[PDB]
Amino acid sequence: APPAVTISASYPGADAKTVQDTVTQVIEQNMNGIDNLMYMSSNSDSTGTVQITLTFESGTDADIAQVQVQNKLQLAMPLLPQEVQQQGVSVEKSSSSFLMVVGVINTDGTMTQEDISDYVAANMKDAISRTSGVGDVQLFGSQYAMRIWMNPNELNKFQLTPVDVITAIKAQNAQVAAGQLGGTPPVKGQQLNASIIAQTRLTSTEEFGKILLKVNQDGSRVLLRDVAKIELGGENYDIIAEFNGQPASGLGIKLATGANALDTAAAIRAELAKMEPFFPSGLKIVYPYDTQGVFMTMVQLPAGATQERTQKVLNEVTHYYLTKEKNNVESVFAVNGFGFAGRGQNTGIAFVSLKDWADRPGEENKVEAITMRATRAFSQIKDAMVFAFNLTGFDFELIDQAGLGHEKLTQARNQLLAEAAKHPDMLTSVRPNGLEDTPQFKIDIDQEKAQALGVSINDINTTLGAAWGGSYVNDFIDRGRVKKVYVMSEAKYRMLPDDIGDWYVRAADGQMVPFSAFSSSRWEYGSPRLERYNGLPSMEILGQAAPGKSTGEAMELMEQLASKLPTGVGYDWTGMSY
Amino acid sequence: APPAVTISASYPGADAKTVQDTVTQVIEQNMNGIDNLMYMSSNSDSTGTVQITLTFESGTDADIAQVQVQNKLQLAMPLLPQEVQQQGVSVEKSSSSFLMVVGVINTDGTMTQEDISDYVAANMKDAISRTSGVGDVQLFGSQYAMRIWMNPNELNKFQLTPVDVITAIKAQNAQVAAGQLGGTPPVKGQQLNASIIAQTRLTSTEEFGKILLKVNQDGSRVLLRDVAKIELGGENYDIIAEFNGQPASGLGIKLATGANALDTAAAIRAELAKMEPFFPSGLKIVYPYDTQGVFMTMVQLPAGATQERTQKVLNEVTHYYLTKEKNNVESVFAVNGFGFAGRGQNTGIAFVSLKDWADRPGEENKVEAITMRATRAFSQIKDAMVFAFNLTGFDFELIDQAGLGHEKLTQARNQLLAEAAKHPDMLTSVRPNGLEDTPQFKIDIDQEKAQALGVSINDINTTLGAAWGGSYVNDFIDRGRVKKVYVMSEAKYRMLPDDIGDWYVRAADGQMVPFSAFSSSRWEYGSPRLERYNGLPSMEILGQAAPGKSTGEAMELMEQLASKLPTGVGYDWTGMSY
Amino acid sequence: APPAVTISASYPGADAKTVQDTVTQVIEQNMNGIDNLMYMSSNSDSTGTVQITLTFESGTDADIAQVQVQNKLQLAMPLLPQEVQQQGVSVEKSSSSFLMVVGVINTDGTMTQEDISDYVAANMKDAISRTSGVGDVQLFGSQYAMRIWMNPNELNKFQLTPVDVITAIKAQNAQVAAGQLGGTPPVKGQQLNASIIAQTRLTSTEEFGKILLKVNQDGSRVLLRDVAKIELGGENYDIIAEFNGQPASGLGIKLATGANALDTAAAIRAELAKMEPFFPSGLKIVYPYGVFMTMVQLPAGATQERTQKVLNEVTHYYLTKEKNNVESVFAVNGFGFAGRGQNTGIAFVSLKDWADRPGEENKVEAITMRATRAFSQIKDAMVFAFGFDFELIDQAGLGHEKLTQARNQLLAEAAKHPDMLTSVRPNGLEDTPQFKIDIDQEKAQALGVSINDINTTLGAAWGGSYVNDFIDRGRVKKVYVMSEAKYRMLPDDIGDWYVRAADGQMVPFSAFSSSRWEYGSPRLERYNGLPSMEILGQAAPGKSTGEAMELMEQLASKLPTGVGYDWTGMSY
Amino acid sequence: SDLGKKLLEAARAGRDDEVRILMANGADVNAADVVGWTPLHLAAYWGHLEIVEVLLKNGADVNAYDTLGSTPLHLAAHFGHLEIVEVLLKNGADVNAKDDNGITPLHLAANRGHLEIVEVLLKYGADVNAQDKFGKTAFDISINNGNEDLAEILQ
Ligand SMILES: C[C@H]1COc2c(N3CCN(C)CC3)c(F)cc3c(=O)c(C(=O)O)cn1c23
Repeated sequence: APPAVTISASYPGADAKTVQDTVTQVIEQNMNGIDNLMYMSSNSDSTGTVQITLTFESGTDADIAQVQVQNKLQLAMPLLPQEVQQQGVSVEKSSSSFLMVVGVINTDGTMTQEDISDYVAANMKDAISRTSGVGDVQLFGSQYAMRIWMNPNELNKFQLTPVDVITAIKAQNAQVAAGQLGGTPPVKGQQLNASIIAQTRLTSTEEFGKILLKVNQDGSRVLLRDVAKIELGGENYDIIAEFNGQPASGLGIKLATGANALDTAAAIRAELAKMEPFFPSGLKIVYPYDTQGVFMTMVQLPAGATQERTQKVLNEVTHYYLTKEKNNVESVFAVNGFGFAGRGQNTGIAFVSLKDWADRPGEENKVEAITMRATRAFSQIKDAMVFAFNLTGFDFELIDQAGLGHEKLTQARNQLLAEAAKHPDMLTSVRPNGLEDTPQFKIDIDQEKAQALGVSINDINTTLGAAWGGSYVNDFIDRGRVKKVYVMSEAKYRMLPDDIGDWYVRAADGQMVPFSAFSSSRWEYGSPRLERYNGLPSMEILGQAAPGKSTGEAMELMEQLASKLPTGVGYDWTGMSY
Repeated sequence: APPAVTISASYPGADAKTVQDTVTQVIEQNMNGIDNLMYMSSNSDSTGTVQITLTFESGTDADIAQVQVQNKLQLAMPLLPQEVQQQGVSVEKSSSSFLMVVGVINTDGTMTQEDISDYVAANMKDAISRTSGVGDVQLFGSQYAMRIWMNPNELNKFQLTPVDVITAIKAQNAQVAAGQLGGTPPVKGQQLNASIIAQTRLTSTEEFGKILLKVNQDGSRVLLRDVAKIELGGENYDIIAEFNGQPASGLGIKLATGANALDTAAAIRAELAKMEPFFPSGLKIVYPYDTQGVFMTMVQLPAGATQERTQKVLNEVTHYYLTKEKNNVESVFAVNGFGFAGRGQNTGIAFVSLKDWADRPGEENKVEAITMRATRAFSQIKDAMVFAFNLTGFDFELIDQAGLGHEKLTQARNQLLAEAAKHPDMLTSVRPNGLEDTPQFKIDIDQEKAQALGVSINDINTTLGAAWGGSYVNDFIDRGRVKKVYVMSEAKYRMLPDDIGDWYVRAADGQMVPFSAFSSSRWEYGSPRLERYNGLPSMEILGQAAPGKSTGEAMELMEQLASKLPTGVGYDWTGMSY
Repeated sequence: APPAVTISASYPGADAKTVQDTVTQVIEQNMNGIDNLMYMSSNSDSTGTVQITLTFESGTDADIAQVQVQNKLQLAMPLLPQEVQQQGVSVEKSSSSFLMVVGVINTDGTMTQEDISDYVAANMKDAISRTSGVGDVQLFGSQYAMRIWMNPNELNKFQLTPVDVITAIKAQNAQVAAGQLGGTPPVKGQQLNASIIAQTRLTSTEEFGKILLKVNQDGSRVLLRDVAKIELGGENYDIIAEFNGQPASGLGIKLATGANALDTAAAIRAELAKMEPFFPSGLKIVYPYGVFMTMVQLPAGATQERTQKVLNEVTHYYLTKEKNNVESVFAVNGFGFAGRGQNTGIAFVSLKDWADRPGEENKVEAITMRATRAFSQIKDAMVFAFGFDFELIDQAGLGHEKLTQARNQLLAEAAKHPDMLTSVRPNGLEDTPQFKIDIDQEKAQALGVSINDINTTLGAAWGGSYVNDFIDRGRVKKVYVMSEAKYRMLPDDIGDWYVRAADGQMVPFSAFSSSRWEYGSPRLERYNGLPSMEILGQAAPGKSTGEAMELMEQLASKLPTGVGYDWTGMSY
Repeated sequence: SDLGKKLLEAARAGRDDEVRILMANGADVNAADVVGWTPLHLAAYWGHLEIVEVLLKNGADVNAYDTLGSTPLHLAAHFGHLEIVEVLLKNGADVNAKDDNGITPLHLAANRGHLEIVEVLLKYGADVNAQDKFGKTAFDISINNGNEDLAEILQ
């Protein structure tokens, strides 16, 4: 196991290339002068997420490795966009596998999936994250935020725009340093000394609805609730969890590099015991995964597959264990939106815990046989890569070494994949590891029409970005905890391309201008996940050697096939082939 | 002893809750990925200060712990407010006690307490800071800052607000990068190369005084000295010191964890010798605390106590050693505004130095007996904790486990104290370690009236904050050294509630609007210091066992009455109870 | 050899005092709580560059020091100006050695040093930094930067200022997050989910040239190329590297502690041998450093061009009269030691194998003696081919002007004892003429001209401004806005730069500013946090060093009040 | 001139014996550097009185001005070199010389509070009503600087 350090940033509402060229490349260009560095890979997906992974030689002091990487990241922190820094860039040194999974359900059905997710993040996640030996904690859900769901019809009715909503929230949901009376240095002999308390951060949906946006000239008030629905809601709605079909949430805990698995797992149970007596009624802790006893089932769909389509594949997987393998399976913890290879709408993962070793006599009831039948049952699922494993091949990287561009690296990958198909004697199931380009909406802002109308570019980009992608504004206090405040359009008005024309921006002269008046759009394709290897654009390709022939022969054939690709395309071996 | 790391941040003019809800919680929520962390505690005070103390397991490398905490906070820096960042945060490994104290007095009397403090900061602190094994340097005083003491009556006469003052100071106290003439790339045949010098930072009150704020319609000009008094003064006026009852400043020297005690000390003494030849006339270095021979005297008053009352307790303590133990006490270095625990307008400390051991003969004159007699003499000072000690109960933390709030946690704390008072056969001196709530001045900005008059909220919050709390604008050069510029109201106009209405803010139509038009105020009770333990709101409770019973029974009892506390109130042991 | 740590920062377009009082001091004030620190010294110079060097006790872990130093610096990053944070503040162990210096030229003469440097940055530097056993790598130049060379005459013609050009670039060279169609949470049953793509980074000079600055009230449009010249250039032009008279770039490669030198040297040459098939036509790799150097330093105020003519005469001398011995002459215009600038330079000479250098006249000593004697008669330029360390401290806030007078008092007294002291001289630079311009606030406010508009107009045009990033052939690179050289050379060019007031009228710089000549330092030194001036020297023949040091201590004991001293370097 | 450059650097550094040999060797008394500063300029700027005297005896232009219109009397009045201001005025320096900003030596002395120099300048006929390019006299400088001692000298 080679020690690895991972950098993870987030950019809400950002596409893969926007994330790549404002966050990923900036961080990568400063990742030199780091000792015992073997290679470095990164993913920038349309989730608004970047995950740079830095792998080191065996024996490298993971503590020191983290400091060096973190220390080089500081060179790029001021260069990153403000919206990225506000999410909190993280560097962590952990294994990529899960040590265990802590599940949380509500036996009384008193709490929705969202409610359970927020309680775990607000009352449970931090104490587990600070526990020694815990490298990374993945929440299966998202902490609540103050969600402002804007209505563009009502916003246009009062000559308002998401910019005005954002400005009002920063002004009225503020924490003010107001000073004192009788503060030092005082007039000699002062007796009264009291702190001055001015605006405090709002704490409820009722308070956020009270936020005064404007006073009409006739005297009536237009509040935030008059142009928006205000509710507690998750920071994002991309990770849902189920335990035996019932609503649940949990934390995926990976072990820190070099820590003890038994001692850290025991320290986590001790910390969970400190919070159980103060749970709300109905809440309960369950342990669906503990590291034979267990295995996982990875579900990966094509790019562009929604959370709806992924839930049905997960439903078939959970149905298989609950019906056909019910004599051996105790629980199934299904997670939609989070997967083995990361996080995305088109991925999923099922944690399966078998019943006791004693009540599964016979070899066909053992872990390999159960996973063996499971994958065979999942063989014929359409448009889905569904396999189960307990936990030969090669790891191939196709690099754009002459700045050819993403589209030409795709063709160079297809030409290599086609030539690998004509050699079944040597190469078996050569396929890419990433995602395929999907349709995307390309909108063009006419600078001349914007300037001719008096509509500023910042007003345009803020309106479009906040309504259609969501904008993190500031913080608020929810039951004594600091949480985020997000501003976004109500789902109703950000679903179809015609909804773009329903969004208005106020010009300098005061007239509302519809988004259709200064923009144009067309369909095009673009990557939902851009890969990079050692700083340059890459496309990971994986396969295994044919029956009986060693890996060095398959690698030698792959090297020969790859040298016939167009000029500027190179290659390198990573992971298990390094 | 378990190594501990403390984080220090400050927010000028901010109250306890503002500080906690904007700085403390944000830092605490990012203290994950830290190895070998036992527990975490924090304080957020009405001085505008946070101190988060992270205690690590025994045998932990304090260097690694500090590095890991330093790097985590670096990532959380963009999540903190600009005002806290401009103050600079500190992460320090060190013990709680001082290694030595370097006092500085002025025999000539040409330098007051304020000037002595500025000299030690501007000419001694930084060099002592870089010395071998000195972890924490505490200045008993404040470095000078360019103090702008605004007058609200003059500002209203020229239709100006503190926003205009802060804007003009940033514009006319600037260090401008202006490039070069004949710089690269140059036209060929160029024979001249010279740096362009635009505006340089100001160096004197005279320069700040002629900062042009605005020119009137009749040609007359309004300078900064026409609306304010321009003087040199401390960044803060919180801490002042005295050596044998005469004006003094000094440096509190803490040993960095793991450093040698003596060889450090000699290095401080070595660097001090390099400074003495260039002292002004009258300045002299005295050594009031050198670690038998010395002891300390703690003075703690309840919250809501001013420096005047604290100074009264200090004089009584100083007068005791200088009169009734003059045969034994060589000198007394007393500080007000700084106690052993931390900072506070209600706290103080006195470093007592004895005469040579040989000159005090017998058991009656050694540090043990002298501290016993002193504590006995100070025990009847009313409304003050005064103890004397050189260099065994329990340490209890009451935890808010279910988002109850500060007020509900206070009632639960009082409930546990009342029940512990009914067992004098078991626990005695059951007391909270923190502070009680004090009257504070809640002021509400009416948003509707502010918008009807056309008065910006940020103009209102800046006018209120900068005047009554102070505002760090930018830096200037005082005798070749970078120092701060502070904007604040003159004492006169920020002492009692009626003065709130004396402050005017300019509306969009140029009209001056008094604070009384859009505000309303009331007295209420809030906390001057908010405690947290392991990320959750907490209240430290101290105590000990009754005569002739082991703390185990004592501890066991405390656990039992904590069980009868209201729903959502937890508990935890810390300190030497852990 | 005592370990050391170097903090390097950059403030583009800043004068020496500007960098010291906004960067150097703030960092020095935060160097507290660092273990095993012997002393600290720093430079702040003409070019907006500071290098704070903290040297540590012998036996101190250089890695622990580097981490301890950078942690305290990073926590002080919010206290430095935004322009300094953008350029990056590096903290690298000054464990100097340079395993080898690799040069890159092109035989066809079809590439500028800017063109070559960009290739090395994009195609070589990273793959070299990844080869077995290499440490830090410094490139002789920079990658491409989108250079906007403004013209104030056309800018004034359309009532535009550099502020408008910077505003336009940030608006029209932006990578904006725009969200999704049918994104979570959706209306249940939604089928369409596509990412919204709005503005992307510009990628070419053509796309920057079509940035819309404004449209007149008649139909005409004015674009960025209408008021500026666009080109792919370098980020700064303070260095001009040459190899045998040809434009050059390359890498300086240091070895990572614990690795082997013969190993890594062969691993680098093998990694370079693989790249040659991928080189454009004519790109060759040289190894410019049986070697020696030649220093070039012109009077104060000399230009980069005048330093080049002297460096060309030096390169010519070695390639002509020493053609039997000299193999290569790598000339660096703008870099020397004790100070970088337009009036300084250095030349690195590589000679043929000693096995083919028969005769004592062909040994390096006889080559430098001959070179130094021929360079003796170079008009208005010092050119040499090829003790104790004293620091005079400002101990009572006296100032630079008085600390110079105290230095001259010690230097004069030291010349009174040539029997014990010889070659007592300052190591730093002398005060040079500088162009002080005074903004009149009353006239600016009377005319309605914003102070920020003034200081940005002046600074961006005359010093350059790093606006934002762009994508050049798939790589993130910088965008710089600056005046075309023709309009930022001489004081009369100031009157050509116009700022726009609130009422819309263009106000020239001459209307609200005054200018004078004065003297200031192009390189301010500091020792242990206080202003300093380094003084070198040596004992006279027949005298021990400690004999000379005590006389210096005696002479320093009579300097004006508030002036102290310390021993550093090899005298510590 | 090669000698003129050695004279400028010697006058800049206050080397009176090197300046004397350069004068006897025929160096240009009025050699100017790139900014337009003569040896009298730098000796007046750096307060080298006898270098100012030796230069004037050998025919130095007392009223030479640089590329921005500043005379040696300007620099001497600006930097508190009282004795040099007197010998310049005695050798016929223009007391009312203006630079390109219309700024007179009286303005420079008033700006820095060189009161002794202000009296010597007005004794030699300095126009106290002299305005610069912004219309500010030496009296306006005293009011803006808050220098009351100067404000009563000018009355
Ligand atoms: C920063 C300095 C470091 O020293 C340099 C060299 N060395 C001289 C011989 N040894 C002392 C080894 C180091 C060198 F050969 C070339 C260059 C060079 O081209 C260069 C540049 O910016 O273009 C800058 N530098 C160089």
